[PDB]
Amino acid sequence: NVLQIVRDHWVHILVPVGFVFGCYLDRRSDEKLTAFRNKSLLFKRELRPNEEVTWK
Amino acid sequence: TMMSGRPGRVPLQFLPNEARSLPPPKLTDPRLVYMGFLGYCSGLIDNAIRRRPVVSAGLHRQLLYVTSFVFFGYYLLKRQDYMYALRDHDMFAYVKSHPEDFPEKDKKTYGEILEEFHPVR
Amino acid sequence: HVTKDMFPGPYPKTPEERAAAAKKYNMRVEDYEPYPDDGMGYGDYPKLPDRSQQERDPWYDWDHPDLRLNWGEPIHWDLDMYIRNRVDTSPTPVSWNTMCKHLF
Amino acid sequence: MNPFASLTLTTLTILTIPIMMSNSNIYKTNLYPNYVKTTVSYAFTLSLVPLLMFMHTGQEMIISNWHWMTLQTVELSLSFKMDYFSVMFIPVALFVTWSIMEFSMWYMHSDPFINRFFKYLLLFLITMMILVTANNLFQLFIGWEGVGIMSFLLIGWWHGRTDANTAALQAILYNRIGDIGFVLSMAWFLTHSNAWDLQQIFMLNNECPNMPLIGLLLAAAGKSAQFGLHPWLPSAMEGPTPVSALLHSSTMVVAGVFLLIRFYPLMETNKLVQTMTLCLGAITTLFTALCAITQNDIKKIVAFSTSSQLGLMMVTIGINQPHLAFLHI
Amino acid sequence: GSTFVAYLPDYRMQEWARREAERLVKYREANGLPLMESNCFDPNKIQLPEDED
Amino acid sequence: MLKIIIPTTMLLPMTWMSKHNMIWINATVHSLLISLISLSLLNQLGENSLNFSLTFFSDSLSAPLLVLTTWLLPLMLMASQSHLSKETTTRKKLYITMLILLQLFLIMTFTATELILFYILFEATLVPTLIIITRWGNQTERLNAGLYFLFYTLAGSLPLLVALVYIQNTTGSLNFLIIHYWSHPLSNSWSNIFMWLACIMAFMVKMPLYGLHLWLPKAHVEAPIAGSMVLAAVLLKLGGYGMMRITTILNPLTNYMAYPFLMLSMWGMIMTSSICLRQTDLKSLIAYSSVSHMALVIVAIMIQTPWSFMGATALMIAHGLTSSMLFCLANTNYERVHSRTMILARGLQTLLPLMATWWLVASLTNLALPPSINLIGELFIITASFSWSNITIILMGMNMMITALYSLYMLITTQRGKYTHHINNIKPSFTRENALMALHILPLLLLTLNPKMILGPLY
Amino acid sequence: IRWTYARSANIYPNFRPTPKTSLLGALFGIGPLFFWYYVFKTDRDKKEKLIQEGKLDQTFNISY
Amino acid sequence: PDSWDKDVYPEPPRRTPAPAPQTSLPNPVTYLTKIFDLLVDRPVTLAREFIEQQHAKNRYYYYHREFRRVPDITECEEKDILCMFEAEMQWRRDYKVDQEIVNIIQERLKACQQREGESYRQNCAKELEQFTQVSKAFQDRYSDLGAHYSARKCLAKQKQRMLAERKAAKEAAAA
Amino acid sequence: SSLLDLIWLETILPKTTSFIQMKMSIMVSNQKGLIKLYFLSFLITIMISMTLFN
Ligand SMILES: CCCCCCCCCCCCCCCCC[C@@H](O)O[C@H](CO[C@H](O)CCCCCCCCCCCCCCC)COP(=O)(O)OCC[N+](C)(C)C
Ligand SMILES: CCCCCCCCCCCCCCCCC[C@@H](O)O[C@H](CO[C@H](O)CCCCCCCCCCCCCCC)COP(=O)(O)OCC[N+](C)(C)C
Ligand SMILES: CCCCCCCC/C=C\CCCCCCCC(=O)O[C@H](COC(=O)CCCCCCC/C=C/CCCCCCCC)COP(=O)(O)OCCN
Repeated sequence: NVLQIVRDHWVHILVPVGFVFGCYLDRRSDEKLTAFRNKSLLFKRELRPNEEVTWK
Repeated sequence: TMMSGRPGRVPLQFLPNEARSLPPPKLTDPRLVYMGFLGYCSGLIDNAIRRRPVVSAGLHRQLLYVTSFVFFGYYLLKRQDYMYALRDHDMFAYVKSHPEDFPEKDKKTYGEILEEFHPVR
Repeated sequence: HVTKDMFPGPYPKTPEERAAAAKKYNMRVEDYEPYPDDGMGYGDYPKLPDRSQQERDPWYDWDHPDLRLNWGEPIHWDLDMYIRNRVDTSPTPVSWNTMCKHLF
Repeated sequence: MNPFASLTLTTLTILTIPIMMSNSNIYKTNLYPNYVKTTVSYAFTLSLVPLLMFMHTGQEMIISNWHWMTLQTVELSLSFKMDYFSVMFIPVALFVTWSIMEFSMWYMHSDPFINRFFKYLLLFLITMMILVTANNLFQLFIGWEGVGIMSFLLIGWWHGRTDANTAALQAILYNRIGDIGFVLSMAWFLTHSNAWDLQQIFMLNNECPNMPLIGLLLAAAGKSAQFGLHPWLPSAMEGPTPVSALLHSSTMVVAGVFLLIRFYPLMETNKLVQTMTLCLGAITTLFTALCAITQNDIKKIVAFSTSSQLGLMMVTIGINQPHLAFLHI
Repeated sequence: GSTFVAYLPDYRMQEWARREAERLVKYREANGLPLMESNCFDPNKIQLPEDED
Repeated sequence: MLKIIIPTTMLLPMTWMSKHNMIWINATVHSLLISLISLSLLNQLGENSLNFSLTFFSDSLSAPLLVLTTWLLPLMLMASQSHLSKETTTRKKLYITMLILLQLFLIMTFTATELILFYILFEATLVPTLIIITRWGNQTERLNAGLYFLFYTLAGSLPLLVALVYIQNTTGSLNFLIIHYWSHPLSNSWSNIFMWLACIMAFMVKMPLYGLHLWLPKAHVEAPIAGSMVLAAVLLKLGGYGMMRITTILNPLTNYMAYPFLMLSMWGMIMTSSICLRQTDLKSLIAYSSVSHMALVIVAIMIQTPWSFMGATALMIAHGLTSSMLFCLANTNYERVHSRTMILARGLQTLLPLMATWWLVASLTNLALPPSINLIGELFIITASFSWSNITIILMGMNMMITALYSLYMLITTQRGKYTHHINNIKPSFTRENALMALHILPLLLLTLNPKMILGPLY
Repeated sequence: IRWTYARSANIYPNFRPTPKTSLLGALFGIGPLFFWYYVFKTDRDKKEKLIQEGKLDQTFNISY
Repeated sequence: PDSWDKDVYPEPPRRTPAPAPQTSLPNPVTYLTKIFDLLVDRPVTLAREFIEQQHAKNRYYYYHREFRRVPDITECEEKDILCMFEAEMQWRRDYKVDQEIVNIIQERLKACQQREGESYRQNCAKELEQFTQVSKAFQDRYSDLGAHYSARKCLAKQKQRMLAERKAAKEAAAA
Repeated sequence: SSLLDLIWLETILPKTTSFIQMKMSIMVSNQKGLIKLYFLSFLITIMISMTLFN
């Protein structure tokens, strides 16, 4: 029954929601370490006409 | 370090005026979130001690706990950031003003450095 | 469901404690002989003969036929040595010294 | 093209099918022993063809199909050697196992767990196949330990009997004593010739030192029941008669002699190890024959006969005639 | 998960190392170069301390 | 890595807000999902590492241990599901909370790119273990075992804090990358000798080394099934893992400072293997077996050769799985027997055949049978030690023989023979126990197909 | 139960340090360690001396 | 097959004799080969042709990654962490490539040994010489570095070897 | 099993520590509560610190 199983099965979304939250946190933490993007002495590459960043 | 006797210090000021020249911590700072979590834990423990429904006894009390913890955490973070900024500023100024005690190291290349080799056998 | 007195204790010097220990282990008083009071911690555990467990009466109606044991007797300190799966001391048709001499 | 490799792999593959089917429905009926016997007979008839092609041409080949892993400069791959020794010993073992299984279909008709018995026999046959056709020392060790475990499981077939468990543990003990020397030889070969493969081992060791050959001889003595570690073979007669007829009579007990045969290019280059193995073979064959001269249990007499024959083929290895030892096997 | 681990993309660069070794060996065999060089780094860039003892 | 840490944290609110009759289902399902997600760390590269952030980094050494740690928890829940039937809801939720906290602390410990954070979580993983041992234990000796486990670890680990802080003050950083890149040789002096001892003893006490192993039998015997499994599977690998990480700074001192520990381990493996032969207990026997294997791992780590490191990693993973399975089997026997004595119940193969084949497979794996990863690690370690010195083969072979002897003794005494007559409560095995042991054993026979995933960074 | 208790948990409370027990403990717990240390130290010293002299023929010793 | 290069995996021309039946007895080998071909090779060949023609309808490519050269550890500052990192990664890649080179030589040696049969001691002198040279070079390069090997340790070993050989050469010249 | 693992290894590290700490605790905590002895010890330590650390 809708709105009744929710009162008993609302806890099953906790881990998936936390997993998505952790993926978002990992991406956000990665966004702060872009101090050498496309500047490494080995992977230095000229940008394509329609790329702004080498990696996200 | 002992910055107690640092010149030009107001005896009983939590945040000096120059501390306003630094970026304030964001309201979504992880440390502020930790203060909020500590407040929620305090509320849950209070509910448990008084023998009340732990998760849903007093919502206003838990909200007040969280808000007070967040407030104190924000101001404490501001003071901590100001103090660390002061430490770094004094360090850099003293290094600049005493070049004799901090000489520039003669940069060297691994090609002309002899390090002993200890084989593993 | 075992009282503290049933557990083994220190080496008994007085004959009264010796008799009490012998009664505890379900054996006769003058048939009970503990290990000598040396440094090792045998305590008041009876020194049963070094007789193995393969040469017990194989036709007797034991409670544990494979181990050749009866429910409740004192158990040899080295039972895991003599379980018919390991060292046994069955008498041999030829003497031990002569066997060693011949093989060497 | 060149059906030699295809058929030589196919015999070992078809030998595995009943093991896969052991969880199917046919395992729960009385049709399983006939199924296993027919599978073994078909495998023998299929393996008879590479023998004919080798006889006609002189065919030799090694197959390295699956590359297991590389450790820096060493490669371990599932490589089979299909030389004269393997291509000739496969049909004999398959024929003997076929006859033994047909005999067991009559000897063990009253055993409730007969299907499990046939499955164990097939597992032993598969492991011996692995040991015989192995090309690198690691696969040889896999077969070496598998045959030992199968012998342990089949000796103690009757779990109620205490003597069966005692004999199984004794056989495991002596086989581990042999495995000590086997592991020593494996470690020496890897650390000096930088390869567990037989090809690189044969090239890189023109004058093989004493230690690896000593380890190989110790392992062969352990598994072939020589004088130092003989009693496990006579005491392994606590198992069912077919097990003693197949495992501890003619196939499994010749694994050490086969190991010494396989490393014959290195045995020739050393004179001390040849002397030691000749002496070991002579003393063990005389001792086991003398013990058998007065025995009263028939299976004991045949076991000591097997031990004497193994000593004789070890002597044959001692006088530098490995091929004659293979023929005697 | 077993299938995922089995088909894991080769990030360890096992095939890449094999291809590079193949190219290096072919080039050094074609021109007569002595395969592996006993010196990992060229002596010219390396500077030694003169003992004069 | 937060995609692993956050769901493990969220496991707590799920457990606390679940229904009174559905905690086990939710915990098991979501722990299995977490393990599936954590399986992705196995894709390491031949270059440095998977540097996620400034705080967490993953190597090809941390990945197998992390996967094993994430995989263990569902098995712990399945093993603990039986003896907690007559327990109140709050205490069951507290038990699951302790298990989740232990998993989270181990997960944060294994990556821990900074050594001080590694030490903090390494010591933090102790409190839930001590609570589990001393609270949910049957025997009256659980208090003594808990005290021994606390103090043996803490006395060894306390000098490590001073050593690490001193290393930070002199070197300037305790980040593992900087430590590895800026490593310098250690001069042979008394101060360096004592710094070596402080940095080594804290990990050598946990594996443990022979002579400091007195806490392991007590902790393993008196703990519940979940505590025994986590102790024998993951908590022992903390020392070994720590040693590999911290060994780099020490050279070249180790070359001569490893002699006492090498002798102690190469003799203690023989001593404990011999001890396993004459034992009146099952869990104690398995604990001594774990001690022997960890002594072998100690020798491998102290040798400091590539093959030694690969063999060490393989042995850690294999022994963790094998000992967890053995403790599971012992607990299953003890629940029906209620005695925990090897010779009290005999001939169980007649009554429980599937349990018998599980026993056989576990004993074969413990026996280091090829081509299982147990023998892969064993053989790699033996070859490395032979390269170190040709005489180690004697000790290694004797250890192998005694290991086979006591493993088959354990199998035979409890499985073969005539059944005990005065026991009539041997109920048929449930589906839970069979599933638990199947899930214990199948990963081993799957990993033997792809050993490169568990061979460490020096592969 | 009595046998198991006497074998496992009743050994230390009945232990006394005497010439015999002390000598047996010292020997059986110290002698093997120093014996093996001396043996391995001698072997490794000989091996390192041979390596320093260069007369060992360490060819093809790639994996270690 | 063109899957592997022939120059890096050399193979002799593999000359084979001709059938010269001395008797009129029909050898079972030829009959067995014919029946095996007819009832085995044909279905396998047809299945493979079907699979290959299925592949040809959907064709796509994958490329081999090329790595730029970066300054070695020899031209690296004392504490420049970035250049040290780049040089260390380059050294690790070179180590892997050299390991695969040794693997190539070992594979060729084993193939030579098994192919030549009973005269392997004579016909495979060249492969043994190549393996000896490559093994000596590899041992001089990366042997005895230790479990925690690094570019700095290899450079130090090279420096020590060069010191020893320079001293030996000076002693020989001044003798 | 018995002589080394269960007797001497226990005697050396854990049991010796337990005995030593028990004896020292018994020594330290056994004060009759009399302030006469307390103040005599105070005078003794005052004299010791005055004449030693200067
Ligand atoms: C009941 C009687 C039997 C019935 C069953 C009949 C069927 C028989 C089959 C049983 C075994 C037969 C052997 C056949 C093996 C073929 C598959 C094998 O070749 O694949 C392996 C691959 O398998 C996986 O690698 C092994 C599984 C991974 C192990 C992870 C365990 C799962 C996670 C659970 C928790 C982990 C706990 C421990 C953490 C460390 C090897 O991979 P590789 O040869 O290179 O190449 C793969 C293809 N490439 C080239 C594209 C890459
Ligand atoms: C009990 C369970 C096991 C626990 C762990 C045991 C392992 C810890 C043991 C420590 C290992 C050895 C410690 C010191 C090794 C250095 C070598 C030294 O011992 O030998 C001679 C040293 O001479 C003497 O040994 C001096 C030390 C004597 C005092 C130390 C106590 C010796 C016995 C006590 C051992 C107790 C260990 C357990 C404590 C509870 C060499 O003389 P020298 O070449 O000039 O000095 C070399 C060092 N230099 C280069 C820095 C100068
Ligand atoms: C299961 C229980 C095991 C207990 C293990 C406890 C022993 C651990 C080893 C000793 C730990 C203490 C060492 C201190 C930490 C190292 C820090 C350091 O390196 O600083 C040194 C200082 O070294 C020290 O101060 C060490 C003093 C030792 C005091 C504590 C002694 C502990 C017991 C000693 C014997 C134990 C050795 C064997 C233990 C075996 C296990 C029982 C450098 O001195 P500098 O001032 O920088 O000099 C430079 C200018 N020349």
